Amino acid sequence: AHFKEYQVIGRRLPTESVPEPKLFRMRIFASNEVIAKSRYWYFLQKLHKVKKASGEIVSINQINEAHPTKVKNFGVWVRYDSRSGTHNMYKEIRDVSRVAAVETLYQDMAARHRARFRSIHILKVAEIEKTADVKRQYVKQFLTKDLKFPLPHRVQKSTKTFSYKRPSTFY
Amino acid sequence: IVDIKANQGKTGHIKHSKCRQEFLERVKANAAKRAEAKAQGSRIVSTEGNVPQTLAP
Amino acid sequence: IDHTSKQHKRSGHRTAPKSDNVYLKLLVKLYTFLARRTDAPFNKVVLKALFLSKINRPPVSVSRIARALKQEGAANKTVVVVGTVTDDARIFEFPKTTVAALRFTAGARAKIVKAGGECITLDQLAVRAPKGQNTLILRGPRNSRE
Amino acid sequence: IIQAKRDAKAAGSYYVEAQHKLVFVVRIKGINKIPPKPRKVLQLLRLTRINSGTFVKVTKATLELLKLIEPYVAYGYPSYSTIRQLVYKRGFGKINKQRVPLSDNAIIEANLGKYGILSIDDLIHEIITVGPHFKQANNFLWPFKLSNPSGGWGVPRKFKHFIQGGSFGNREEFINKLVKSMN
Amino acid sequence: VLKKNPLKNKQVLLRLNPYAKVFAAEKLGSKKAEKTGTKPAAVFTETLKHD
RNA sequence: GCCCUGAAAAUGGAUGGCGCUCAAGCGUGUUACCUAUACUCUACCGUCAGGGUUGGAUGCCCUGACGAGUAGGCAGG
RNA sequence: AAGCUCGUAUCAGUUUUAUGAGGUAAAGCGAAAACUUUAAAUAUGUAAAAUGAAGAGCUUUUAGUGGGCCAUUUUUGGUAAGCAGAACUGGCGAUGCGGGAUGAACCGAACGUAGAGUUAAGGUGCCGGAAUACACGCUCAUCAGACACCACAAAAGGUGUUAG
RNA sequence: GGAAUACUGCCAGCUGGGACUGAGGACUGCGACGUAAGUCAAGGAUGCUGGCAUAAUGGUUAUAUGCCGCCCGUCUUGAAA
Repeated sequence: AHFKEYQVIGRRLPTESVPEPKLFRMRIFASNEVIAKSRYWYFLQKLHKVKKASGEIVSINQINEAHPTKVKNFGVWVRYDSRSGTHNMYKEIRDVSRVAAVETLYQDMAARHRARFRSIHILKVAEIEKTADVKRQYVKQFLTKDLKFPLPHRVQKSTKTFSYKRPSTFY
Repeated sequence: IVDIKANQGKTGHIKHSKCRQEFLERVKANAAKRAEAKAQGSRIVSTEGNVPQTLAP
Repeated sequence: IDHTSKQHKRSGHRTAPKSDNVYLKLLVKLYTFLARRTDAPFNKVVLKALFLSKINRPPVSVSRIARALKQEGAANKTVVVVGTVTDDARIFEFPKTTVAALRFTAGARAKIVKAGGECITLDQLAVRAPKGQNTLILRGPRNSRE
Repeated sequence: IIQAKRDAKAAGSYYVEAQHKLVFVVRIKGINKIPPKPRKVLQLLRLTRINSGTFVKVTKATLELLKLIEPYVAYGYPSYSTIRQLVYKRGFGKINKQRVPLSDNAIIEANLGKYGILSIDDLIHEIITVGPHFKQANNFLWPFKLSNPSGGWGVPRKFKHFIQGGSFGNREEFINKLVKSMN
Repeated sequence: VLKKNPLKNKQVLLRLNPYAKVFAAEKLGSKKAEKTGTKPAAVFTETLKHD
């Protein structure tokens, strides 16, 4: 959907003679809090055998992008499952927010590796501060001084069935 | 009424049954509580030494 | 639509006796009114008895009536039989008593009158005791019909 | 509640909210091809036709029942506005085994007066605050006959979990939007 | 003979709820709450803005 | 991941057809829209049920819920 | 179906509580995995809180019936491969309606006569009601693909293309 | 440092257009507005107006058009043929 980023903090279930559990925190990209909590429980169990009943979510907050209208190069480390084993992937995404980059990554995974939301785990999203630290050329290409490109073959939308002139694809 | 299980849990390799011990104890306890009554009738998580920790795959 | 019980299930209680006796229908009408407008369980008992079939309304003997009246505190009560009162030559002494019944055989009626009582119908019973006060309603033996 | 959350934020504590005690369940599937144990639990919850809703008090036993009927229901945590609209528009009382609309406060007082419920808003209070007489009041309410949602279910296929883009299961606070669409 | 929705018919609303008049007159549906200036703790801000 | 090869005969034929190629194909996301004897509301018919009826009572009044069906059963015509 | 009894009855294809069960090896922590104390419940019993329920128990009676097919699940034994023997639970039989172009076992949903509204499954170029919608990618097949697929040809071959 | 806006939710906030329905038949009820008189959208439609008074509406029938609809009964087996 339209993704949001949630910080989710959970812990073990308190018991007698058991104070101060290990406060496990995670950052989950999900359309809503119900899905975020389910994903948190799933990842917690995968990390360590902590069932949903054996745990408790003590906090969940929505994290907004700090400078939402600044263009940022993001490196995204993920891992996803298939019929073959799990694979680790590094991707570079140029966008103005982490949620936008994560949505782009989910769509790219679906289009390329046929993977889905339940199969992708987002290990880390980080802004790459220096231009020189980028690796993928499909991102490094848009970083040159005085970048300019045309948009050849413009296709205009027609509201009516019939047009009374041949269309031009000029731009 | 007894238990059956080789040394798979048949109620009704044997031992005596304990399937009504709680019921009998509660009957006696409720009688005692009735006699006693007749005679006279969101938590919070703080952070001081624990901080949320980033442990992810 | 996922019904937990049977649809269009008839209750089971009765409204019309199978008999086409006009006088029986009149008695049933009177006691339907009485059991509706009176909260005395006697009227409901009599009304329910008015619907039973012949095999379910066995006769009651004058000996049975006299033995019932032999109870202490029950000598002056009026005995009610929703059914036939039959005679019994095995009793040689009969008390004075008032009996309400659907039908009296000739011998039973003669015995009651000779002992000095009266035989009344169930509508006369309704007039005298609208709630069935000081009544003793009897049922005859059943398993005799085998 | 709001100020307690703010105080926890200011002090650096984490305000853990109270566990929900009331749930609203709507039967989502039809009466064909249901396995016997789930259909028994549905009958016990009084969900006997599709788009039929009831209130359920949350205990361990009811929690396990809800886990059993998960594939065939949508349930969540109802809000005061949702409960108020439900009772005002589709509230019917079970009186002498008959389905009687709640058109006046006298109807409620004659049957729930023993429990101290004098009006429709007292009944709503007894529902929202799961109170001493919640069982009697909830059973007095006839099961709610909801229509299909105006605007659809918002999914192409209903019979997946809400988590996986479907309709069934626990949707928590989204039950309010669904139920108001169905009201 | 006919059920009327209290959410649409104002007469039935008042009949079933005498407090609807006070609610509407005092605008309890648009109650402007008193303000507070509490700020979240610095540890909370850092945890929210940390990875 | 998608694409080609990764064998298949024999009347002319089939993603249902037409046709479709930045699709009208494949993966995925968000909305809108279409329509079942299903759901909601109303009217009406019948069945059943629960209340009332001393002033066609096999009736009359009020209210609620229901309505698939072979063998077979019961009832009214 | 008829009688008798009672209806703060009598229960339930459901959960919970206490008492059992493959102790199968992840408890943790012991005398040096060989010890022998524990734990969320997949999966059945007994007995007592939740939810629901206006009919229940007993005694006499009357009709029709007396095959199976398909699938899920577990289990024991097998083949090149299919599979066979059990037990459970569903579907069908007696069953119309929407959808899958079409149809015994597929997806929805069970049916009094009508009106209005909303939907399910499935769809929205045209046939044909409904976006030649919006968005990000991939693919060009000298008989693509539009599916039964967590199936068979399937082990691989390719100086096709994309992303790792 | 000060705002604004988005998003999500609430209102017993206001207001416009469209469609289907009008069951019931003296009164009785619960309410609303009023110092009262009384009035009201409060236990189900009334008011005003026009044309026609007959094949005009409608029925019946023959056809046409759109969609749908396989030929009945028996008998077998789950079932179909």
